[PDB]
Amino acid sequence: MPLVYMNIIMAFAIALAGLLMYRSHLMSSLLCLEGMMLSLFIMSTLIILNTHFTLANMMPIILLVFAACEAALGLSLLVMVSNTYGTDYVQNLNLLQC
Amino acid sequence: PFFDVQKRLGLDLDRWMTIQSAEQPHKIPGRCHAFEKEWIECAHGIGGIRAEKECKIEFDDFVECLLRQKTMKRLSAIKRQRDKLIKEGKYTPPPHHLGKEDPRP
Amino acid sequence: MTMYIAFILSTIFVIGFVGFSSKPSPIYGGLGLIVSGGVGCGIVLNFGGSFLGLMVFLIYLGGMLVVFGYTTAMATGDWVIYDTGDSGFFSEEAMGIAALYSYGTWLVIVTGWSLLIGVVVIMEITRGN
Amino acid sequence: TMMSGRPGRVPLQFLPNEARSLPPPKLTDPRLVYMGFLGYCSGLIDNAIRRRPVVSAGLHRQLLYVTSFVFFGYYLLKRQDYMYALRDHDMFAYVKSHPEDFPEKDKKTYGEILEEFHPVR
Amino acid sequence: LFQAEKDRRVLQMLRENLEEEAIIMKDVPDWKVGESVFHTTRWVTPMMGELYGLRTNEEILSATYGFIWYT
Amino acid sequence: MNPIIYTTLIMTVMSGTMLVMISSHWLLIWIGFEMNLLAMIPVLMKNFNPRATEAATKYFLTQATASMMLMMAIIINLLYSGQWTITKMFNPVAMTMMTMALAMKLGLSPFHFWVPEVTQGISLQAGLLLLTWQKLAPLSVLCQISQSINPNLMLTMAMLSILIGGWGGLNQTQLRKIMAYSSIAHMGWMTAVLPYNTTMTILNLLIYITMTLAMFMLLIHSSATTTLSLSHTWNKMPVITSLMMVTLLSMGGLPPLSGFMPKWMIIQEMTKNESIIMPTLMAMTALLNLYFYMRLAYSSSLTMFPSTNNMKMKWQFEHTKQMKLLPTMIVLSTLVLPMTPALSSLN
Amino acid sequence: PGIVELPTLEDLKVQEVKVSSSVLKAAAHHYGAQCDKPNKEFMLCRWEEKDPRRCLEEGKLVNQCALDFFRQIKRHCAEPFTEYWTCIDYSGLQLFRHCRKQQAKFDECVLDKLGWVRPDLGELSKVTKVKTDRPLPENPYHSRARPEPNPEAEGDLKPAKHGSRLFFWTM
Amino acid sequence: AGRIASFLKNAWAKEPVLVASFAIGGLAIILPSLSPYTNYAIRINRATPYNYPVPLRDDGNMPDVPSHPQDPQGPSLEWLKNL
Amino acid sequence: MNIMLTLLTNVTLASLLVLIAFWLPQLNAYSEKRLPFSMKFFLVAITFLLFDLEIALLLPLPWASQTNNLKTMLTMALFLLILLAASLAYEWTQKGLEW
Ligand SMILES: CCCCCCCCCCCCCCCCCC(=O)OC[C@H](COP(=O)([O-])OCC(O)COP(=O)([O-])OC[C@@H](COC(=O)CCCCCCCCCCCCCCCCC)OC(=O)CCCCCCCCCCCCCCCCC)OC(=O)CCCCCCCCCCCCCCCCC
Ligand SMILES: CCCCCCCCCCCCCCCCC[C@@H](O)O[C@H](CO[C@H](O)CCCCCCCCCCCCCCC)COP(=O)(O)OCC[N+](C)(C)C
Ligand SMILES: CCCCCCCCCCCCCCCCC[C@@H](O)O[C@H](CO[C@H](O)CCCCCCCCCCCCCCC)COP(=O)(O)OCC[N+](C)(C)C
Ligand SMILES: CCCCCCCC/C=C\CCCCCCCC(=O)O[C@H](COC(=O)CCCCCCC/C=C/CCCCCCCC)COP(=O)(O)OCCN
Repeated sequence: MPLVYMNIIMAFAIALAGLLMYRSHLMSSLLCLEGMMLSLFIMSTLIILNTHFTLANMMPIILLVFAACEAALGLSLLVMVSNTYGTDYVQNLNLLQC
Repeated sequence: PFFDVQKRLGLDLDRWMTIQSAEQPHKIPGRCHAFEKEWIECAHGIGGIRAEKECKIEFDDFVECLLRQKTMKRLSAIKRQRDKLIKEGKYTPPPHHLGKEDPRP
Repeated sequence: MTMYIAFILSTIFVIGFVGFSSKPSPIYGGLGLIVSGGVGCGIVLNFGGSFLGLMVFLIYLGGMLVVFGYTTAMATGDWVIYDTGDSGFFSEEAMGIAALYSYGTWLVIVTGWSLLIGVVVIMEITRGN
Repeated sequence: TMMSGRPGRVPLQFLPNEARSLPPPKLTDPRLVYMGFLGYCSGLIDNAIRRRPVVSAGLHRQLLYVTSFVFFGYYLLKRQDYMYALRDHDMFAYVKSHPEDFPEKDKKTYGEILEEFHPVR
Repeated sequence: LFQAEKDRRVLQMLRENLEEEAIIMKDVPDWKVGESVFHTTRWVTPMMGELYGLRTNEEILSATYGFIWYT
Repeated sequence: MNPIIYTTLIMTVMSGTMLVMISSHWLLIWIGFEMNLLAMIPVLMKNFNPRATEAATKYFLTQATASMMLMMAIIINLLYSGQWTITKMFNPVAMTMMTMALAMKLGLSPFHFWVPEVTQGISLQAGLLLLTWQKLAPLSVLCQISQSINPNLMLTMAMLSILIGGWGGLNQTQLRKIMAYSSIAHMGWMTAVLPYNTTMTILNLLIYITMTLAMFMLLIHSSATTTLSLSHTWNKMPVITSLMMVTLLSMGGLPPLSGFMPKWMIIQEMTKNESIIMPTLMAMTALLNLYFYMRLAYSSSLTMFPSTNNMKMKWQFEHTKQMKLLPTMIVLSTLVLPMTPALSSLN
Repeated sequence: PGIVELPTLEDLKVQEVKVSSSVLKAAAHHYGAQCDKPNKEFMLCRWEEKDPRRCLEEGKLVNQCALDFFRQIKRHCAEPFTEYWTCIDYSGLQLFRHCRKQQAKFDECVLDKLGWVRPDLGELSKVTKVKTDRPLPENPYHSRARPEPNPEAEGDLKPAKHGSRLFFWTM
Repeated sequence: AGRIASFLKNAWAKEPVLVASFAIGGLAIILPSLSPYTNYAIRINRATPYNYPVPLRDDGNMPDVPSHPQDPQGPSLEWLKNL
Repeated sequence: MNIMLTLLTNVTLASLLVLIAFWLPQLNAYSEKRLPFSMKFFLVAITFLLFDLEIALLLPLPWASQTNNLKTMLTMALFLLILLAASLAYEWTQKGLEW
């Protein structure tokens, strides 16, 4: 396992950790999710190209498409949340408590 | 759980994309076609458990083809020893490895 | 060996992810993600994935991050693991990708249905009331 | 015993053909009677929920409930008996094919076995 | 003809690398010169680092990135 | 929304689950999960209010993170073995990340935090769908890759789920949070037998789904979301309160009720594998679930709470919409213990 | 796990073809028409043996055949071939279509001199048969012995002894 | 009969773009199934050699397989030349 | 290499010429003296994103035309375009393209 794959997985772990920190700005949560899918795309593309799995060249595009669709949904949700409060701050969603 | 509709109906919804050695377009081979072919043939019908204990040789060869850890380790050892001898001064690479060879078609 | 250019590319990618993972001033986070996406596209293109790299650079950068920034604006080592032979008179990447219409009928069906449902879901969610 | 991977198994077959060699459950089987009783209880609770005379609101509805319960119970009992028959057949075949793992114990009489005696005091 | 030339060139490069390994590894105690890393005796297509591992940097760059970088 | 749109979205959710269940390719499983995620969001927001929007966005965030972890596990598995078929996981912690993604999808501890919030935010029908149908696909995947799981991690998360559900249900006055913690504890019971017998997992899933359907339909019929709001049901529909109390006793695992069948079997199975301490601890912890079920039963039908004057008008009207399957669900969740050996049908 | 065998540097010595890709493309059609038999033997052996080391002689044979073909061209049709391959070399794509005139000159010259007829469209891509005495490799993949399959039990189904036998149920 | 013609005439006015688009899309859906040249296109795709034709080992029982490209037996491309 | 050199040259020339434009008039001394969040503009961007995704799906068409399975690829391409048209029509009839 070369160092490039390790760097990509480290990048994904950093994006996931930053998503889990939640300083503020749920928009940053969506940004972290998109960084995660970008790292997934890059490493999956590198693995597939390297092993010459010709039919697997389908998979990255599919992934991209689906992930981007998810982003759209998320953005819509964000707007409505903002549409209630005027700002996308995380701490505004304190109505529901365990 | 898993409802094997494809086998019941003979549809082949996604089995064409599962392995490297399954009818690539224009007969383009995978990098590890032979190793995967050998490992699959060895483990067919044996089952996963007996397959895991008994087809270990073919799976190890397949993994070595896929990731090539042993090959890079051997190459790195050779290069490290070559660097040691070239810093000590008892080894000189031939012109072939210096760019002074006669290239062939 | 150009000092392992892929290594520098990966390190810059990780540096960019660290840079906007602190999430400072979400437009600066988005610009860091733009730089990181450019670096990753460069990685894929240098590897040899021209079409998939261009898909990244077009779809990801020009649509998704653009819409992200638009909505935000509304608000406040190597060279060893490679091959030996050639590909023929075509690129294997293009053939495998174009196989989606001849081999991947099921993939096309499910992706198209998912995208249509995504459009419908977006309309219903953004209806408001 | 995970029998999902059993060789020669049709994926979505509720009752395989070889199950037809087993005796079907009798129509007076106690489990079938219990399934009919469950259907009758379902009918009574249905009458009670909708605020109807519990015993004598809908005779057709209660009859339909009982009949459907009996039908499903009969088929379920068939599948149950078939699966248990498969388990026993597999166990017996494995015991037959692996003699070294199931040795014949030497028959020993209590007159020649020494068991420790603990008085009750 | 191209296939024959390719096979001959690859084999000749592998022979040169084997000779250099035999010369270099003469003092390493447990080394066996030209030992396969695979259990199978089937021929395995060599990697790019198996042919160009001991060669100079410029032709390594050529063999690795020349086609990608040719515009 | 438009009834046609609602029907289409429900069919899309079910089609995503079926695509997960019938496919043998990891990418198709991920696509089915994506389809289910996409079609589920509007269902949680049928009644538009800030609470439902908050619940939907929390659910979307959790499920998207779970999907990303699932894809990373799939890609690492492909890297260490060029396989796309759903089989033995072939690798170290790639399996750990797969298990974490499936646990977040299911709501197992320590990823349980979103279930009570999403259940409280959404209505009762959305909560019914969320707590019943959304468990089939991840459990199917876990049953498929059960021989790969490390028993230590799975058993740890199962015991954590049981403990957290038991403790968190004690503090709730809202009925939806009670149902969410019950779901967490039941999933904990389900996943502790996956390393040993997947048939027991499926049996527990069937029994739990039946009990949850009966409970949610009873809660919808007597439209109460609070303990005191439920305490007013006896003055109109005492038979509903009696059926609810019987169902709550069944969910507590009391013999001879139906809810005793799974735990019993599970305990039995775990004793075949030389495991005693965990079954003992699981029973003693499910005692807490029983305690808060019994408190709800006290407040529901065993005592008569004060009523209000306007209640008299409700005496003059009858429910226009009637749930057909409610009677059957109650009987199946109450009186199916004697039919226990039917679990050989590999349900 | 074993020592890989490689042929000596002496076994890989052959009189090499030192003509550029333009010359090869200009001569390719007649080369495939005339040198078909050694080329087909080499490619059949190459696809059947799956080993470069087992097909070394055939490479020398195909090199010799190419050298003989070019020697005949040089003796009989050197000049028109020179203009033809120069024209082919000028183009950046090395297209045949720009100087059909030089191709016609070269083709008529070779037809008059050596009686060479140019293959038609779609002929060099045919799948042809090769008459060779080289033995068919019995185990080209060096496969081991496949493990024995499961005992595949068979028999007649009977009712389970004493029912399900789960706890207290008698059926 | 009359209602359909009236609807098309009303759509051809004040909505010509949609009428043209629907007509073009319907024609694109329908025409390929009726044309005789789609099989010609499939055959043309079949005759494009992207790979090396691997020769077959002769055993004396393949009268249909040529030994040389100039042999008469084997697939021909005269029809493509005629096109 | 050549593409990297070309991009570097373009960026460097643009940067240098912008800097000289921004600094030439800075050597001589002179005086040196909200919320609304329209919702339609968000729908435009979301629709663009979805249609761009479907275009990404449509992109491999030039190579898809040489597969020997022409009927299947034609069916799938027409299916994709039909669903793109259906998405457009659904968003049209739901008053999603209004101002
Ligand atoms: C061990 C196995 C063997 C035994 C099996 C045990 C289970 C069997 C039955 C299962 C369920 C089916 C029936 C239940 C439906 C409910 C309907 C109801 O309430 O009854 C009203 C109805 C009479 O009232 P009505 O005039 O119709 O109208 C009044 C309204 O209905 C209602 O009037 P109201 O609303 O004004 O009154 C209010 C009242 C009314 O509320 C209720 O009564 C609710 C009903 C109980 C809940 C049922 C839950 C589901 C079943 C679970 C069973 C648990 C068993 C396990 C052990 C745990 C014990 C909890 O509620 C309250 O007072 C609130 C507080 C209640 C106190 C605490 C609650 C505890 C209840 C638990 C009962 C468990 C045993 C039930 C036995 C049957 C009871 C009817 O009763 C009946 O007439 C039906 C009884 C059965 C019919 C028998 C006919 C057969 C005879 C002819 C055939 C011969 C047979 C042999 C053949 C060969 C011979 C020749
Ligand atoms: C909670 C009480 C249980 C009630 C459950 C609902 C009852 C209504 C269901 C109506 C009929 C459903 C049957 C479906 C028709 C055909 C099914 C067939 O095609 O599937 C077979 C399988 O059949 C079904 O699984 C059997 C379902 C029967 C469930 C009954 C068991 C209930 C547990 C005991 C409690 C007693 C309940 C009695 C009252 C109903 C093949 O399965 P297979 O592709 O090879 O492997 C997948 C399953 N694996 C992975 C677990 C091995
Ligand atoms: C049988 C079940 C029918 C009812 C249940 C429907 C379940 C959900 C609906 C989706 C299932 C539709 C079946 C499609 C499965 C794909 C495989 C099958 O179709 O064969 C293909 C045949 O392709 C056909 O053209 C498929 C055309 C059907 C798809 C067009 C419309 C699909 C719409 C279905 C629902 C989508 C959303 C709703 C729209 C209204 C493969 O082509 P083929 O050439 O053999 O092999 C290629 C491999 N080669 C290259 C090696 C040779
Ligand atoms: C399955 C076939 C698909 C292939 C062809 C289509 C491909 C692309 C075309 C469709 C793209 C999406 C179109 C969306 C349609 C929406 C229609 C709509 O709702 O708009 C109505 C108007 O639409 C209509 O008029 C209803 C239907 C009109 C006719 C539509 C075509 C029906 C058939 C006509 C041609 C038939 C075949 C061709 C033969 C013609 C002779 C050659 C209102 O217009 P407004 O803009 O809101 O005006 C308000 C401001 N004044």
